[PDB]
Amino acid sequence: MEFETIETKKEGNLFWITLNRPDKLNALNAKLLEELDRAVSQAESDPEIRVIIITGKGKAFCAGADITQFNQLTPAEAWKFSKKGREIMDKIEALSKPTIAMINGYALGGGLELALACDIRIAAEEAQLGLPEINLGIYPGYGGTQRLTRVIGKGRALEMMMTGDRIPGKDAEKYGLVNRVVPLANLEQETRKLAEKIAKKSPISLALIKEVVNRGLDSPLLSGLALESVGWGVVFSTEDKKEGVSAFLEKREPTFK
Amino acid sequence: MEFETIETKKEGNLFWITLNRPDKLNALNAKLLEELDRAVSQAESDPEIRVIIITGKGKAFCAGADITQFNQLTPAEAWKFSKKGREIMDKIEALSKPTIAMINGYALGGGLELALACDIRIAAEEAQLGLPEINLGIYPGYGGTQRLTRVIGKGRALEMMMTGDRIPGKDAEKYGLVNRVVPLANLEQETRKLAEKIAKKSPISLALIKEVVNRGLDSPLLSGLALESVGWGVVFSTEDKKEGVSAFLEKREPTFK
Amino acid sequence: MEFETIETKKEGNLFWITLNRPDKLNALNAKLLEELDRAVSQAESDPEIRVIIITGKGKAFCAGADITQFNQLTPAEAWKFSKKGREIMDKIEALSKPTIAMINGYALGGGLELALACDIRIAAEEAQLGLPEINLGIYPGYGGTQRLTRVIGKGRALEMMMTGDRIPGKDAEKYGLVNRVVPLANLEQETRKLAEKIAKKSPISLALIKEVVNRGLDSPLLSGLALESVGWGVVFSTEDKKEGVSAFLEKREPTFKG
Amino acid sequence: MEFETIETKKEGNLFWITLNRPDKLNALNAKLLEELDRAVSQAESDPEIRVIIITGKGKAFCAGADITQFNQLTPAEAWKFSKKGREIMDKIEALSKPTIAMINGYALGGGLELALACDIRIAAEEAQLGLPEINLGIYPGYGGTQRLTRVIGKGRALEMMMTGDRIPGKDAEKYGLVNRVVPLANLEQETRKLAEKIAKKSPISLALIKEVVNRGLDSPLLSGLALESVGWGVVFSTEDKKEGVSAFLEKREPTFK
Amino acid sequence: MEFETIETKKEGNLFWITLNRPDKLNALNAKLLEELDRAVSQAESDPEIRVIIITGKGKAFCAGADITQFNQLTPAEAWKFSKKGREIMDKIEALSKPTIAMINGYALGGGLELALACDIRIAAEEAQLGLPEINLGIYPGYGGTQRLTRVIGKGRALEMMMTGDRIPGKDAEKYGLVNRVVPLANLEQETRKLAEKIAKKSPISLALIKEVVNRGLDSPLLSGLALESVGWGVVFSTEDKKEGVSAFLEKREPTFKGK
Amino acid sequence: MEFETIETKKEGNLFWITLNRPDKLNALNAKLLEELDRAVSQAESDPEIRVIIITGKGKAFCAGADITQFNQLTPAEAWKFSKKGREIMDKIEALSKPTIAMINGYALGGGLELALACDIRIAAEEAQLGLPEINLGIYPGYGGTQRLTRVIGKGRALEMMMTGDRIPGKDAEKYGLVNRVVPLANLEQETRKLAEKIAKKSPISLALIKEVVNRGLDSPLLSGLALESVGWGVVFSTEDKKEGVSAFLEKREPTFK
Ligand SMILES: CC(C)(COP(=O)(O)OP(=O)(O)OC[C@H]1O[C@@H](n2cnc3c(N)ncnc32)[C@H](O)[C@@H]1OP(=O)(O)O)[C@@H](O)C(=O)NCCC(=O)NCCS
Ligand SMILES: CC(C)(COP(=O)(O)OP(=O)(O)OC[C@H]1O[C@@H](n2cnc3c(N)ncnc32)[C@H](O)[C@@H]1OP(=O)(O)O)[C@@H](O)C(=O)NCCC(=O)NCCS
Ligand SMILES: CC(C)(COP(=O)(O)OP(=O)(O)OC[C@H]1O[C@@H](n2cnc3c(N)ncnc32)[C@H](O)[C@@H]1OP(=O)(O)O)[C@@H](O)C(=O)NCCC(=O)NCCS
Ligand SMILES: CC(C)(COP(=O)(O)OP(=O)(O)OC[C@H]1O[C@@H](n2cnc3c(N)ncnc32)[C@H](O)[C@@H]1OP(=O)(O)O)[C@@H](O)C(=O)NCCC(=O)NCCS
Repeated sequence: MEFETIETKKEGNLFWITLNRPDKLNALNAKLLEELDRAVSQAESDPEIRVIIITGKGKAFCAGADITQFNQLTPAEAWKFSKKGREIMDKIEALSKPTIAMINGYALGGGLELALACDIRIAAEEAQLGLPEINLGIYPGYGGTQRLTRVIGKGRALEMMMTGDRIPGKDAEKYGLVNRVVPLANLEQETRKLAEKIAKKSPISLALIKEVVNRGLDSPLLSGLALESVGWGVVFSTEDKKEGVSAFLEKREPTFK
Repeated sequence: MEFETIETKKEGNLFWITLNRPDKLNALNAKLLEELDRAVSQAESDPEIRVIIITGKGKAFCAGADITQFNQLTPAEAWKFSKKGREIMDKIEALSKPTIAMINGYALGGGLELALACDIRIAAEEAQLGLPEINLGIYPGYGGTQRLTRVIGKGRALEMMMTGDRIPGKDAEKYGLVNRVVPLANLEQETRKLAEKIAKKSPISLALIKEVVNRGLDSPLLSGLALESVGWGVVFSTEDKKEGVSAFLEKREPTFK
Repeated sequence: MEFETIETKKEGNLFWITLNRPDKLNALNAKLLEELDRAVSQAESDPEIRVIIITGKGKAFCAGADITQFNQLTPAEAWKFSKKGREIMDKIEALSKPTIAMINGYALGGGLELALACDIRIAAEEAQLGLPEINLGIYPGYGGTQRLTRVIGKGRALEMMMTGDRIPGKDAEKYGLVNRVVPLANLEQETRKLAEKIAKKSPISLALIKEVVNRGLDSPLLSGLALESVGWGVVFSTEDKKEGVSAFLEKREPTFKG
Repeated sequence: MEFETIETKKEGNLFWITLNRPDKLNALNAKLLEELDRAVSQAESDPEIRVIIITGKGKAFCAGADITQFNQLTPAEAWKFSKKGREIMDKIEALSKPTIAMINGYALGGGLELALACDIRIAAEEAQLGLPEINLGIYPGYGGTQRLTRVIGKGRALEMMMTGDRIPGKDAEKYGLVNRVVPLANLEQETRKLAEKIAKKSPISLALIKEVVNRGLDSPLLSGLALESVGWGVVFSTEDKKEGVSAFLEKREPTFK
Repeated sequence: MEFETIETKKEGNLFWITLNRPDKLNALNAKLLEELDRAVSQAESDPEIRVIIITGKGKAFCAGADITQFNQLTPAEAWKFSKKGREIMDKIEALSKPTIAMINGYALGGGLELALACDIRIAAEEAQLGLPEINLGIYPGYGGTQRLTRVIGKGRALEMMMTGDRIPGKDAEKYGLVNRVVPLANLEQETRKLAEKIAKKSPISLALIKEVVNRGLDSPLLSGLALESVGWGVVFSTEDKKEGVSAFLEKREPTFKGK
Repeated sequence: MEFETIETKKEGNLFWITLNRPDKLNALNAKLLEELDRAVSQAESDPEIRVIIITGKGKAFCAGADITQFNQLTPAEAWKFSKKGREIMDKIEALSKPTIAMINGYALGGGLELALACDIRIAAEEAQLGLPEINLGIYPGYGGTQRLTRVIGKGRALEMMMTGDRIPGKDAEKYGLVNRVVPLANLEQETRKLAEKIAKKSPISLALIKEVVNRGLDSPLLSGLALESVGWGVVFSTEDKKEGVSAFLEKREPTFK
């Protein structure tokens, strides 16, 4: 309910998670990652919640991992540290409920890596995005080497990771790093409209779409197609499917409960 | 050569398959899938045919699939239903001859899934594309969860499948969902020009290209590269290679029989 | 360092490899492939070199490959010839040091395949890229069928391979085949700028980024992620990491000496 | 349903396909492969058939592909010939009904590839198995390079393919190439006993087991697991599940109608 | 630390988890899974623990998933139920510390799937193992369709899942389903011997071995090899490596402390 | 021709590589690895050589990497060291000519990893095999964690790697770690017999089998099968295939030139 480093708001079917360390530009530290994990678990457990939005308080969405940790890591501890925080990102990606990253400002390092773990990214024009970990003599340790490459392609991902350069929102849109950009002033509203569209749909169909997409993409195409087919069987069994098929024939809007 | 729900036309080495249920916006039903399957096998079997083109009659390319069994399908029958329909799409994808989807209008749900099975998509500016299965409380069941994701990336494919929203032709082109958009008035001409270029080329080279590209993409890069090299040996044995090489060396336009 | 078909130039920590057969539009032949292999081996061996840039002399980056032998190859010999040339491309892709293809002109057939093996591509607006092998009754045999498809997607790669038509640099940028295009007049300057930015960074971190990205991309995502995490432990053992973390805490600019 | 090179017999819910070219040791020619394809399709569509068993007439199971075809083919035709035959094997492997190869004798080259395509292999002690294609200056072309390697491991597979040496049934059992070996005199009864036990189970459960095993094995373990879980949801909607669960609850034998 | 359905015992470096529902042959119910989960998380958290052993009290290791659950589930609920239970098995498989299944008797369905999630299996000759889920009109839903097939091969895994027939310990050993079998009377001794050998090794090296083997097996061979190499970097940073290499050069016995 | 740490002998078609550091049980130092690489590359390039055999001088096959190298390595140097040595193993594995490891005695750590890189392993009953790296506070770094677990299975491989314990020849054979075990006194003759058999066969066919098997095993099955088919194309172009098929048809022994 109440957290040191984040704020949570339940708004009907919408769960809003705001990173709340604005003095440190929402830098991810051990506590914030622990709290973000809990919040996301809360949301997944609570059947009122249908869509989760992550955003940042103030100027930054997230400026990265908290560097103060780093000077006292053994290599073996560094491995475990990277794996631990990255596993929080992996949980978010595998969530059975849709997730949106609303990028209001800087999304750098750990910050962009969190955004990459969400299903959909919507950014402000004023947002700046990057993986500046190479500037510290290291490299992205929260999934960025895998997720950025897959999203914008190897050449652009390598140039961003090797130089550490930030790109503007409009460039992120161009490369497909974010689904679209809008002025900061329109961001909350554009995000709310998307989330509310999704929050109307069948929770079970949404969970199956995510499972089938995520698991299928990692597999050979025939194995992903087989997963899609078997899952279609499961969705077909549901009350929301019945509601949906009957709303269509009766020319009304379905209520997917 | 004579069908209830489709029309076929052989023009030289071009084979045109037109979905023909314009009153239902060319919606896919049991009968249409069965005929499409037969038409494609004939085209693949006919040695005069070098390129296949699939398009729709009327306002739509294909606006969806019939919902008329969905009341008498058990979950297990729904699994087999999904698989049976999708496997026809897989057969088009795996044809030894180039296929082009000429998207003249709505390409929605099953219809977009069919277009995604073709090698190349050319669309009309006026075309609308999407996967609205979520609106019925189900999800795409003819390969959309796998092929859309792979073509436009996960962020945009998830947004499209979770909202059900249609996108105009020009957005499809921006996202790489179609190769080109042109005004509907120039669609048949643009398509024909492409088809005619490909039909000039060695059928055996085209067949090997499709095999190594499709099979190689699903493998580790070194395995796909090994497939490319061994196929290169095969294409080097061909009559069209001898013609092609000696045509260039003797400064002459080659004829590929 | 004295080669027949290529020129090599060491400029600080930058190594420039220029294909040098302008009369034949820098066409790849057995000799050029052999020298390029040797030059790239040299660059990788030399600890003063941080970044390798490949480019072409004259109007072409690389306009194709030598077709002279093609009418005298057996199918089994053709398989081996394909494998031999392509393995030099694979070697460039797997290099421990960042590679940039500076595409100044025609990049066709083998020439596009060479560019595809580099980490990053920067092209002139004037450049034209294509795989016209289909026009000889064959198909790309130095990795194009795999690499182009992965880069610009199946639909556009198949159209390019099936028709054999070239695309302008602006289209290549739109498809993601190159990172960006600039006017040819500004191409060297823009490439040097990128190379110099990369050459300032930790060589061990750059080597780890390439290994993790290349190997991770070929695996299921969890396996790529596991590779990224273990690699992070290796990057934390370096002096460059100590320097970079120091520098950030002391609000000063790091110097990555290696 | 009446064939030249094969005999088909339906015994209750068992479908027996017996290769019938005893003079040529059941060697696979274009006609046999054509008829085998038609026979398996026939069995799969017939809802009375639950289990398919493939065996050979006379002393051999199958002594390979027919070598009289080989010296006619160009290299491009040889690629298409390999693909054509092997795709029939693939279809057998992908069948929604359980398949058993009853290896009564010689299973060499194409014949071993045919056996590898089935779900389960039972052989006679007297059976000899191998891939002697290298003795013709070629190598296995109907899947042996892939299926044998996966079944008996690379070391033993490479030794067999590089030497062309045959192994006895007992060695095949030891290496896991067959499930069981029994004297030829007991082979039909051992096979019948296995087929009858399988024929009693839920056909839908058996179809889902095969799909999730075959597709799952080809995927990353998490994708295979996800496929197993969605399939479990489909199997829970079946009438045979209701029967089976109540039978354990009621301490009575179940009947899978 | 005190559980309704399991017993946990911490003998030095070793953590023994014993399934404790002998009247129902250690059948997995929702409570047992929750408790097993907690116990495995505990052992994982605790640096004093180096090796985890799982076994069953009584006649059976584990006779299956509690079938009384299965009556009420909609297809969607059944999907979720499979995934939830199987995700616990996944967690055991992915644990950073070595796990041994000590299979003292019946390992059926859920029971065998639990065994398959452990790193190493040692069984009594007297043990019976199988996946009898097909007898209930269903199929293995806690990972058996994927893990059994990968361990004993597709032919025999299909035969086992399609027939539901159980196999004796010695057949399990022949197929590679267990590492070895010994008489039940020597089973605890054989298991302790193995566990104590592993427990004296570098914890960081063992954690890396498991990560590299598990992640590498699921990848193309070159990617797994890449992961092996980069991990070698990490293991060469440890105090235990210095000790081990020192000990060999000095022709003496190393003591690994896992700093 | 002449090396410091290995001996080589060319007998007809066979090339024998004998590790020659018997005072250190053939432990792999930088020098031995460099010379082994050079010898296998020479053998690959020499058209007279058809089969390569690797064996050890004295008591041992090979007792692993030379441990005197290890306390000089930094972590980043250790990464590099692993990759360098293992890439020599990779090269042996991918060689275009058949390789046999004749395991005369101890094959531990790097020695077992070297044996695992060869196509076929024949061991003496007296041979002891293992991966005792864990005994040194490290783990296998020349590919053992991947190759051993693919060959004998995860449970047996994890137990050997975690305990460091050695197994005798006969258990190696049980596990499929070696093809065959014979007494040391018969080992050279058993190895020679196998080698001479393989050296009779088509060099091009043997190269294609190795490429198709190694690359195919690493792929989804359908991609492996596609590779086998196109390769069959290439092997049908060879003089040796013409000789083999016409030899069989002409009822005579083939001579594979
Ligand atoms: C984002 C940026 C471009 C614009 O910020 P700016 O206007 O320079 O203001 P700062 O971000 O320096 O100031 C905000 C505070 O948060 C801190 N902060 C920012 N990112 C941080 C991180 N990843 N970890 C810990 N602290 C961080 C700053 O050091 C500063 O703290 P201080 O003023 O109390 O010392 C700038 O912060 C930048 O250079 N980023 C470096 C931060 C970073 O960690 N980059 C690597 C991410 S892996
Ligand atoms: C199978 C085996 C070793 C038995 O040998 P055997 O006991 O001497 O019996 P035969 O060789 O007389 O075989 C019986 C008949 O079947 C034929 N036959 C066997 N395998 C055949 C094949 N793969 N293709 C065509 N015909 C075949 C023989 O030519 C012979 O016919 P004939 O009596 O009209 O001349 C032997 O037949 C053999 O070597 N077959 C070839 C197997 C092979 O190469 N398979 C690879 C498939 S590409
Ligand atoms: C293991 C087995 C062969 C032992 O047979 P047995 O020695 O006659 O023992 P019982 O059948 O009396 O079983 C002992 C008790 O444990 C219970 N039990 C055993 N396995 C169970 C399971 N998977 N779910 C629920 N309860 C189970 C039995 O119902 C019985 O309960 P009761 O004594 O309160 O009536 C038998 O319990 C069995 O067949 N279980 C497997 C169930 C199955 O088909 N699949 C597993 C699904 S994951
Ligand atoms: C194989 C072994 C059991 C045989 O024992 P043995 O018959 O007593 O023979 P020794 O131990 O005396 O070995 C003979 C010589 O080879 C040396 N040697 C053996 N394996 C070696 C290795 N991997 N690296 C360096 N030297 C090695 C020994 O140190 C000894 O040298 P010395 O006589 O000059 O001191 C034992 O030598 C051994 O355990 N070796 C280490 C194996 C290993 O851990 N390999 C993996 C390393 S990464």
